[PDB]
Amino acid sequence: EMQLQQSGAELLRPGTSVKLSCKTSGYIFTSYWIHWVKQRSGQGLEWIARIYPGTGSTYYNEKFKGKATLTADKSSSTAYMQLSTLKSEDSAVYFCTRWGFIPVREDYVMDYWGQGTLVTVSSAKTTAPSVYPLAPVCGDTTGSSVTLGCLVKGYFPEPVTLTWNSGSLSSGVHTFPAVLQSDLYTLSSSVTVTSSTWPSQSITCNVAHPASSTKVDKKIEP
Amino acid sequence: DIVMTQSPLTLSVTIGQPASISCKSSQSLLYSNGKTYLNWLLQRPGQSPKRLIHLVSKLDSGVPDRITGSGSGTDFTLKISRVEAADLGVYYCVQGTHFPYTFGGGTKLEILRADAAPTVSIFPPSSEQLTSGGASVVCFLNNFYPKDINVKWKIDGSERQNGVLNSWTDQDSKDSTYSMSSTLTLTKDEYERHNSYTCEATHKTSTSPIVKSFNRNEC
Ligand SMILES: C[C@H](NC(=O)CCCP(=O)(O)Oc1ccc([N+](=O)[O-])cc1)C(=O)O
Ligand SMILES: [Zn+2]
Ligand SMILES: [Zn+2]
Ligand SMILES: [Zn+2]
Ligand SMILES: [Zn+2]
Ligand SMILES: [Zn+2]
Ligand SMILES: [Zn+2]
Ligand SMILES: [Zn+2]
Repeated sequence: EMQLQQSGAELLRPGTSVKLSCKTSGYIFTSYWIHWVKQRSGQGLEWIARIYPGTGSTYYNEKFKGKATLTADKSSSTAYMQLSTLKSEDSAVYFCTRWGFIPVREDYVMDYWGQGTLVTVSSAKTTAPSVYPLAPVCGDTTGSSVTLGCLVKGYFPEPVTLTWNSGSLSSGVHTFPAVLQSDLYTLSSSVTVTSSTWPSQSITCNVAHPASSTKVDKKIEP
Repeated sequence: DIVMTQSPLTLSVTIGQPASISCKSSQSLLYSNGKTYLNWLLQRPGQSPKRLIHLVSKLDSGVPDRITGSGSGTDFTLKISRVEAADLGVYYCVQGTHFPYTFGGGTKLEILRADAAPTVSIFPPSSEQLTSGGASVVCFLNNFYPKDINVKWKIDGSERQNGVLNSWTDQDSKDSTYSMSSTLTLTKDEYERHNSYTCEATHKTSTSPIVKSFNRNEC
């Protein structure tokens, strides 16, 4: 089972640099080209560069010479991409991929991708979120089924992790993408259950904000 | 660099119908060895991109043959014979014939389903938040279709445009509907000065506005 695991989200100060890692397993690392791709604001892909771990040979897209430097450690089967002197345009999601084109066969083998590493270039301060439970009053939807909510506000930077009943309750859940306003993000999630379940058995919102080591549980009381 | 132009930007198709996406290049993609390096990738919501097709028409391993690709020179087409729910996502054509490799801007495929009315829930500020001096009123408008919807907040009859924060989910791969959250934030002081809080929505499924509200008082 071929896998590529990338490092976590990075908050970088303007003018500084970061080193992203792409750890592989399941195939011979030295025999295939690893490519890095950039993704800005949803749909908008750009090819950065490629490296062949076996020899250290690299090819760069002109736009990124001096911006990106690719390396590969054969002993740990890890590919790295260093980004230097970060600015506005560098905030994006970066993917590494064992693309699969075999130059000698003029054909392809399956492509495998990492999960992506989000880089945020900002000088705004890290802020822990406030988690607020949302119990119905008119958001009861009458009998049959009732929807509860959880409001996570005033945090920076992304991401935040929100689960219900520690992952147990996953159906009838809608988690909305965070929206930035005044240097702080706001996120919310709703869960729809039947009148028989709540309030009878408890529903709890779990929130984690790694950047600030915040982990908080909020039970939705009537 | 080679410019790749995809059309349409978005396409709405019902399950069982065919779909086709077009990709045009500013230079011929015929490489000097006679091969045409044009690939098609699919990026499903929240997932990494995946190659569907290589060399214009060759399907990658594990890709359903309901998907086909054709074209030559500067014009290429991806066709899906019968759309299924799992085809939801953004499709991209990417050329590798000319250095550097370049991508098309993407085509979002959305599954057209029957009109669905939003289920609306409204929530007053929690005690916790009020204690801190803030007050957010939240309105969830769940499982509706089409995505086109307009929400307005009204406090005691007059529209409130400031302090509103909206967010939409992408199309759900289970029922093909959309959901949206709308949060109005005020100070605790101002919250306690008004009575009625209304979340009002305009949607194709109703000739009159869809309303949800509450009156804050005491007891
Ligand atoms: C530019 C030039 N051409 C070739 O050798 C053929 C490369 C074809 P490809 O499908 O691997 O290109 C791509 C590789 C990677 C991506 N990607 O999206 O990662 C896209 C296309 C060269 O290297 O001399
Ligand atoms: Zn092939
Ligand atoms: Zn060329
Ligand atoms: Zn040439
Ligand atoms: Zn008034
Ligand atoms: Zn008045
Ligand atoms: Zn008033
Ligand atoms: Zn009044």
